[PDB]
Amino acid sequence: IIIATKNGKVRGMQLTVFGGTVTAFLGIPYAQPPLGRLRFKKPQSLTKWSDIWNATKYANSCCQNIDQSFPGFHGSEMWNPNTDLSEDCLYLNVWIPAPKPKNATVLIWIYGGGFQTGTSSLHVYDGKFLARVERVIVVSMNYRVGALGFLALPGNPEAPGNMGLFDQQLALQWVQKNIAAFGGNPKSVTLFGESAGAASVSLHLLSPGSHSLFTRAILQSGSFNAPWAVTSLYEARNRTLNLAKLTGCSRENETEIIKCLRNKDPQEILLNEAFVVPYGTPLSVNFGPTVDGDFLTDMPDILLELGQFKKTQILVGVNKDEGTAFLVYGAPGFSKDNNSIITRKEFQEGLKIFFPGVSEFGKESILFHYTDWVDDQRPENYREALGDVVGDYNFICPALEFTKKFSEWGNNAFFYYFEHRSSKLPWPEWMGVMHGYEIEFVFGLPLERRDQYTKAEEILSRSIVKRWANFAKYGNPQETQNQSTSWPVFKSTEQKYLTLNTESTRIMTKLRAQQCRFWTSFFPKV
Ligand SMILES: *[C@@H]1O[C@H](CO[C@@H]2O[C@@H](C)[C@@H](O)[C@@H](O)[C@@H]2O)[C@@H](O[C@@H]2O[C@H](CO)[C@@H](O)[C@H](O)[C@H]2NC(C)=O)[C@H](O)[C@H]1NC(C)=O
Ligand SMILES: CCCCN[C@@H](Cc1c[nH]c2ccccc12)C(=O)NCCCC1CCCCCC1
Ligand SMILES: *[C@@H]1O[C@H](CO)[C@@H](O[C@@H]2O[C@H](CO)[C@@H](O)[C@H](O)[C@H]2NC(C)=O)[C@H](O)[C@H]1NC(C)=O
Ligand SMILES: *[C@@H]1O[C@H](CO[C@@H]2O[C@@H](C)[C@@H](O)[C@@H](O)[C@@H]2O)[C@@H](O)[C@H](O)[C@H]1NC(C)=O
Ligand SMILES: *[C@@H]1O[C@H](CO)[C@@H](O)[C@H](O)[C@H]1NC(C)=O
Ligand SMILES: *[C@@H]1O[C@H](CO)[C@@H](O)[C@H](O)[C@H]1NC(C)=O
Ligand SMILES: *[C@@H]1O[C@H](CO)[C@@H](O)[C@H](O)[C@H]1NC(C)=O
Repeated sequence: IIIATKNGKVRGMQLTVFGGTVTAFLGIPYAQPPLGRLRFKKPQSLTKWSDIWNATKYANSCCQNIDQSFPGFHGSEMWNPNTDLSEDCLYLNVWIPAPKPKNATVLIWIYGGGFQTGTSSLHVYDGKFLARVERVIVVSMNYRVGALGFLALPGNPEAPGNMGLFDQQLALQWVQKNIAAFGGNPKSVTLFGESAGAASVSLHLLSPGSHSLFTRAILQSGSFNAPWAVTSLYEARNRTLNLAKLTGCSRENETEIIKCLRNKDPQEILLNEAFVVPYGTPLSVNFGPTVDGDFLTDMPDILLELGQFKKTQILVGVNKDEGTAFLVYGAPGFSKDNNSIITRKEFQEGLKIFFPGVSEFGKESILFHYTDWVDDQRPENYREALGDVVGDYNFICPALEFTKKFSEWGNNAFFYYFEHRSSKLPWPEWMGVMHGYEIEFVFGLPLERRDQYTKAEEILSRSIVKRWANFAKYGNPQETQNQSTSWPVFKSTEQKYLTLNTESTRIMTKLRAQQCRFWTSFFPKV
């Protein structure tokens, strides 16, 4: 229960899971805390320690703004940090099976949160279930988000950008140098992550400095080519400058601006973070990944287009109702507390809220493609169209387009379509299979019979956990034993994908074909 790592000894605790035992090491540091002179700069390597580090409770989450749009509502506070915020937050967790394995496949979790929110300590990211049931090692890390994590004055190492991504990269390095001690195979490592986490995994596939730190990759409702995932260098400047005047730190020696930003208090930096976007949307990414010339050598859509990425297998997928969650954070006429029937005019105003800097014609073109009903009199028509608009634009079509382009360079790719709504889901029914609500199935939570998941859900989670582990171990997401529908590879020709649900696992072709031609060919032009 003590492990000797490159930098010192760490003590963990033993857990009782499913009449078995999993060893957890919660909150191992992987970098010098980025305080003081180090705020905004790349993570610096951790140097030796004395004693036995006591890795028995989750560490501090990184500084971030909390979602207080629904106080006391579990559906949204389940995503708020469940641990003290602090700039001193660069820590990671390890869950190894007991008895200690010998050469276990490592699964590495990167959480989402629009690059502004997130912590590895959330209940639905607990890795003990996967360690128990599939005997993989599970690793998750905290990385700097928002301005502390992605503030950029490009080239200037005082705030170069992509620091949070470099946090992640530094944890991957740590698994490379230390996981064998824990019983893990450094040579068999799968990144997986969700939303902004998944966009992070995709960018690790492009970033040469990560190519040797993992082998395979899983992307859950996310990819770098999503319209929210990369901040432009034009915008990155506009936004750190807007933070400078907002804290009365405007200068002209650009370095003296950063030094001034280093004497502000985290919450005063947290505070003015919100208003840097001229017109915000529920999908706004105030401070995000930039083309920094260090982590990202070029605009990523071009690296993808030109085959410049790690050649390996990918598992990619999205949920049926990605877009609904965001409607109740700004869309007029919407609420988690009713069925949110809106009218044609409320829909049009909702586009103004989701596509603010977009021409009158572009918004008219969105309405035209999504409002040609079978059925004019259906009252939910506009309500469902605006959910689909946001979901297809922000998640589904980019995940599909990433998967085509990646597979066109010869690697195996597997696409799923999660369409089960969780029986415990706290948001209303009209919101459907929401953004984020497959994580708990991936992580094995329905396997706890003691927490009110239907039996169908238990089996579904059990099959998903198997398929995910078989992808991690063997590059092939099959469940080979219980006579399950085979999961075909995704090719740019066929475009076969696998649906995931409790009734029927079907193989279908060309998800959202007509919707995605609009988004990824026509719409980028207006
Ligand atoms: C569904 O609810 C929305 C919004 O919820 C209401 O907002 C509060 C102000 C209060 O009235 C609560 O009971 C609700 O939760 C309704 O949107 C409101 O609708 C009318 C006009 O459409 C008006 O009171 C407000 O302008 C709207 N809300 C705004 C501007 O935020 C909507 O009407 C409800 N629809 C159905 C079918 O129940
Ligand atoms: C000026 C406002 C900034 C909005 N910054 C987003 C962060 C974010 C979380 N995720 C994302 C995915 C893509 C792009 C951005 C984000 C924010 O806070 N949006 C509010 C809605 C958050 C939802 C609702 C709860 C459950 C569903 C998932 C998260
Ligand atoms: C870039 O950010 C600048 C601030 O540096 C924004 O300028 C403001 O824009 C809004 C309206 O769009 C107003 O508050 C003011 O008219 C602008 N302020 C100043 C000082 O000019 C600007 O909007 C952003 N650039 C865009 C949107 O193209
Ligand atoms: C680190 O942990 C040591 C071992 O803790 C022992 O076991 C745990 C489960 C508790 O029951 C604790 O009270 C036991 O002593 C401690 O002895 C030691 O003081 C700790 N040191 C630091 C610096 O945290
Ligand atoms: C673990 O497996 C790798 C190949 O994936 C092998 O090279 C390595 O020597 C093994 N290490 C063990 C069994 O300790
Ligand atoms: C101020 O800018 C100059 C170049 O414009 C640079 O040499 C100097 O380092 C900056 N100030 C500080 C304190 O570094
Ligand atoms: C296969 O089926 C059995 C029940 O017959 C079930 O208990 C087991 O968990 C299933 N395995 C997987 C990997 O789904």
